[PDB]
Amino acid sequence: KDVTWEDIANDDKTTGDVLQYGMGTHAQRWSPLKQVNADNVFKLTPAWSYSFGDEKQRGQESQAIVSDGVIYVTASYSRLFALDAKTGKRLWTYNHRLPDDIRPCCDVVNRGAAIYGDKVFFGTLDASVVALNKNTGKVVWKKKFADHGAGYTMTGAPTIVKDGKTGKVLLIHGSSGDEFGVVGRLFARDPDTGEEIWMRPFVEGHMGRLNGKDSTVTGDVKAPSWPDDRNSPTGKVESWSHGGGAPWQSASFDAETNTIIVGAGNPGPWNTWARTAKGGNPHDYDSLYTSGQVGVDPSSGEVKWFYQHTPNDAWDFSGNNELVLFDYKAKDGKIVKATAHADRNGFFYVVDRSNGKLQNAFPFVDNITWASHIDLKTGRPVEREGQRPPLPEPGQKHGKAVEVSPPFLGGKNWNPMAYSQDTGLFYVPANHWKEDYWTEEVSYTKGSAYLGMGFRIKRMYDDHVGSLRAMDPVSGKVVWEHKEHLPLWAGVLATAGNLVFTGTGDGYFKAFDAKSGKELWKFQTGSGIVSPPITWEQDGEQYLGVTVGYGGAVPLWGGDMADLTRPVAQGGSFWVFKLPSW
Amino acid sequence: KDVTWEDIANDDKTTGDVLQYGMGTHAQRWSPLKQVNADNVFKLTPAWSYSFGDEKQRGQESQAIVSDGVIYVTASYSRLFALDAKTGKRLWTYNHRLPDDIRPCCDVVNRGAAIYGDKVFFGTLDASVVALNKNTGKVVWKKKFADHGAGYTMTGAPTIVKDGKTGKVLLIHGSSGDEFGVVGRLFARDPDTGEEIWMRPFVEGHMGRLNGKDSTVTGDVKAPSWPDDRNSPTGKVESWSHGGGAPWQSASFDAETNTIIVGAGNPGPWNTWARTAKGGNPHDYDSLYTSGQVGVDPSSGEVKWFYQHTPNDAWDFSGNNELVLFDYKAKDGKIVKATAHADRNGFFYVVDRSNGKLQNAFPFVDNITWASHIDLKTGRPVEREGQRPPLPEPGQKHGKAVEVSPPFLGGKNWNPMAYSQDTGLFYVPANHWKEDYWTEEVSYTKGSAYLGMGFRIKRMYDDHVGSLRAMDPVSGKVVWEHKEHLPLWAGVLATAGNLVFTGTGDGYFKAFDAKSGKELWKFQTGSGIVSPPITWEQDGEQYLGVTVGYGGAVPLWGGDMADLTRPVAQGGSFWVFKLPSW
Ligand SMILES: O=C(O)c1cc(C(=O)O)c2c(n1)C(=O)C(=O)c1cc(C(=O)O)[nH]c1-2
Ligand SMILES: O=C(O)c1cc(C(=O)O)c2c(n1)C(=O)C(=O)c1cc(C(=O)O)[nH]c1-2
Ligand SMILES: [Ca+2]
Ligand SMILES: [Ca+2]
Ligand SMILES: [Ca+2]
Ligand SMILES: [Ca+2]
Repeated sequence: KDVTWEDIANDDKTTGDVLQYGMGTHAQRWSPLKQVNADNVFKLTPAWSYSFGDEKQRGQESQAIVSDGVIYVTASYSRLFALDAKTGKRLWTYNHRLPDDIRPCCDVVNRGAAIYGDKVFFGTLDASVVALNKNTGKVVWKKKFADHGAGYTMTGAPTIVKDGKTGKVLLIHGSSGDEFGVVGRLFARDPDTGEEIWMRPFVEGHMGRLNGKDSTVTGDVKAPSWPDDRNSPTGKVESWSHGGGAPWQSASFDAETNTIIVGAGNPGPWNTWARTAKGGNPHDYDSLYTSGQVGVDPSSGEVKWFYQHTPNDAWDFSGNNELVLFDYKAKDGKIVKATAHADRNGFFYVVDRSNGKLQNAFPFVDNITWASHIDLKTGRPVEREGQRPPLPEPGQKHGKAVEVSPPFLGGKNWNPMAYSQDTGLFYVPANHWKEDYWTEEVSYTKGSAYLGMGFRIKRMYDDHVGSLRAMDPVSGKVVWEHKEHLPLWAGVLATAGNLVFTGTGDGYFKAFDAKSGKELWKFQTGSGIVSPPITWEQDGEQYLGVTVGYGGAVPLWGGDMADLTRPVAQGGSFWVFKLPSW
Repeated sequence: KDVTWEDIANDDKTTGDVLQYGMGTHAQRWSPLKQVNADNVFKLTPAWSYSFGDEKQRGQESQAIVSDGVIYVTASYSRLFALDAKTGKRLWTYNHRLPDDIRPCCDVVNRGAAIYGDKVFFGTLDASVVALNKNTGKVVWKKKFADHGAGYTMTGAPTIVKDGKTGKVLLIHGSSGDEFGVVGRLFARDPDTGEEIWMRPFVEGHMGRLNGKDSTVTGDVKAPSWPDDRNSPTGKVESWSHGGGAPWQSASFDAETNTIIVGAGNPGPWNTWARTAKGGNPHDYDSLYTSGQVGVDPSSGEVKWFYQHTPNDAWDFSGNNELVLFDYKAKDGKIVKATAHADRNGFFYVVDRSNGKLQNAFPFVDNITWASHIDLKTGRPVEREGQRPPLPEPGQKHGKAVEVSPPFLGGKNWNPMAYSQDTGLFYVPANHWKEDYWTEEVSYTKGSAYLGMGFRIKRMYDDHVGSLRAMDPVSGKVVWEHKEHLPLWAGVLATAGNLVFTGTGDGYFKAFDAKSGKELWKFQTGSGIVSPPITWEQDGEQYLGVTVGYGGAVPLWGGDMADLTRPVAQGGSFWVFKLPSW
């Protein structure tokens, strides 16, 4: 029974393995383990550490995968290490040869692998997907799906899913490069051959694929949501061919409706005026299928439903953060099967997963300015006056700067949130900060960044940046807050030991009490932590795993925040923690 | 009063700080701490780690030093780190700018800093000595003492001395470069200005310096132990200008007699025939002042005595391993104030530190092929029949191969031994291995290696390479042995808790019982360990620390042992360990 569909399907229930990004199909980041709890945490201790070496460091975002005592882990610069759960012995490794003309936007990171049958899977920075035998380090198949030289890569974990209609098992993966003016795409593949079953673009009017040849087209062909141009070949504006909406994070899956649930990324160029008719109003010129959660049909890759989070993303509020399936108990009576999401744009969304109908929406980060709230009968944010920054005055190649919050780095970025089955709360790794944003000149050039805006990131408050927050999904309340001097960039994990775990920027692994927020335990690993920890049972013992090594976007795009973070050291390791055997 | 001569001189007794390489002027690597002992050692646990980062890894050989609350540690590629001893937080860093064309022979490593007054001191890879303010890392002075382009470097810890006659405090340091054809030199400098007080060459007939002016000649001017050459401009064979005997490790210091006791390295080239008269006998052409232990006068830099380990070192048995100072209770009767040494050539020596006379010699490794024993009245090896390899028969471009053991890597390399004041034993980090050796052509070419020989290192035994042995210095017996699969390439620490500590090439920091040799405790750190561990007490707690990050000579010169070692991960980091509070 070596990695079957039901092992995957049951994966949030079985404490002795971890088979995918999220610790379940619902991506709840929850575990029923209680060996480690709030009265004995004070004793947690490192069991062993593995260093990735090779003189290759930079950000380490990977969530590890454990199956039958082998941790499968990914490292920067497209590597995969297979390790003995109990000792930290190395079993095998794979190194991808990386061309010299790669261009990932926000550091050479990788977020995980998937296991199915006897194979291990992961995406690579030159835009490929590789399959390896879980026992050997032997490559079984490789497919390169896009031109890296034009801006594509892959940084996110792939997932496995089963079509409840056709019976087939699929490998689901996304793509990356909104910043480079790429057309984002979603894909399905055959696990044993890596052959393209289906391909689906997420900018409105683009041509999708099915069993090898073209199929249908995403929405209307005329593409009413993007501005027309009766001079260019397409009739549409240039941005239309460089639109964006790339799903650079991972899917989530619901067996009960036979639906894939995935986020779409920000549209291209950043500038709202490249995607609005001259003269014109950026209010209903939505850049259809960008910066929202998309419901997808497993059998054909056609769009089932869609709930957009920033109708005309002027700010790069990339709206593809993760979707956790929970049971929403309205506010009195009706349990609703829902999606939950803590977006880049500062608000928390409760969406009906049966059809993408908004149920509750509210802020999770303090002083928001681009929007006052989300108008519930309409599903649309109610913006503020100067928040789409104005075009330059005649003669100026830069326009007037406006103070926005949150900044493009967001209220929360990809690092992921956990759901607690016992307390009902979502534990969100958020940040408090803002920026100056201003318009510049916009034009597309293959292999170049395609923003069209200028920016600077800066503090919001004097005493802190990172904000661990316990949010109640029905009332929209902050049950508790833990504050930190550096930003927060690690995932969170919740357990039936009444514990919350995460890592910080200055290198500690920490444990928090899940009802009150009190700091109970920390350990200094030696580099800032930017990944999601996991936990598991092994031959009767509770284990914790965290990947260590600072990186990601802050160092390269953070502004003041790059400066704060200059003294954090680089690293590259995996660490396993547990209770002393003696 | 911050770090005075009296702090340094009582350095072996003060459990509170660590001020120099060897944890005392006698280099014993002995601690009277007993908090951690043979009955409670199984609870020892990591306290914190620090990552060196910079994407700069390779071999990490440093001995940390401690005082007030701060750890000063050295890293690969010339870098110095000051760390808070309780927390591991970084206080300051100093990165030396290195040129692109340095040429260390045996990896980019450093063995430690020294300390005196308000200053820290260390050698750099472009052959310089640097002085840093202790409280911050600003540079006070820095002296480039030789040319790196011609092959000089520095890798060994400097040390601090007080000349008893003159009252003056000196900074003592050596040089490195025997494989490139250099004149090995020892230097004494003023601690506050960096100013050369004296310079002594360890090749016979070369000129010294005293107060910036030429002083005296080492030994006889005519250098009779080096072959003559009418028709040469110097009067001597070419190799006398490139003769070696560099003091690449560190001094020991005896205040009772006022003597600086150090090792001199191997002669250059390895080829015995370039240091023998055409058609003469390698015997008595000695290659004076190479591969032995030297007693030197701190006042003038002059040689007081010399004991040769290998007289015409044909094997690169670099004869400068550490010298420990101890009291030798003869065999029966006498207490001799002695030197203790475990040579690269595989013989342990015991010598009288007042006059350089041989008291005893026996083998600490098992299958020595180059010499039968050491003749106790003569002081000389009794060499075997064809163990200096023969020249190429006329027309050949390499001579025939002979099997030698130990090989140039040694029975013991630099990785120092330790002594137990309780048990009376030496704990040596030895290895069993051997090689095929043969002759090639020899020619000097500035900035390029000067061997004149071919070689191939090979295992001796199928079940183990590394051999951790407890040696009795009065009878010559191996009282206990512990065996390891990979080479042994770290230092040893000995304590009053009945314990000896060391690190292995597969990444374990280990504890053994000192009286019987049993492994009691082990922790997996992530990469191979190649540094000497220390210990110190702070706020009633006993800390252990160790530098981690595999490297050194094996992965480059090791041959079959370069391939055994291939899958051991690089790293770079410091680790501190302690007993659990509860
Ligand atoms: O739209 C994109 O196509 C794209 C890709 C990624 C990435 O692939 O990691 C980043 C982003 N977006 C992005 O906006 C960004 O702020 C972000 C930060 C991180 C990071 O790993 O810390 N990844 C990315
Ligand atoms: O003769 C020299 O001048 C020289 C220096 C060093 C060095 O400086 O590290 C090595 C050697 N010798 C040496 O023989 C060699 O065996 C060696 C091993 C190592 C080590 O760090 O791994 N260095 C040295
Ligand atoms: Ca599971
Ligand atoms: Ca983006
Ligand atoms: Ca001391
Ligand atoms: Ca040498």
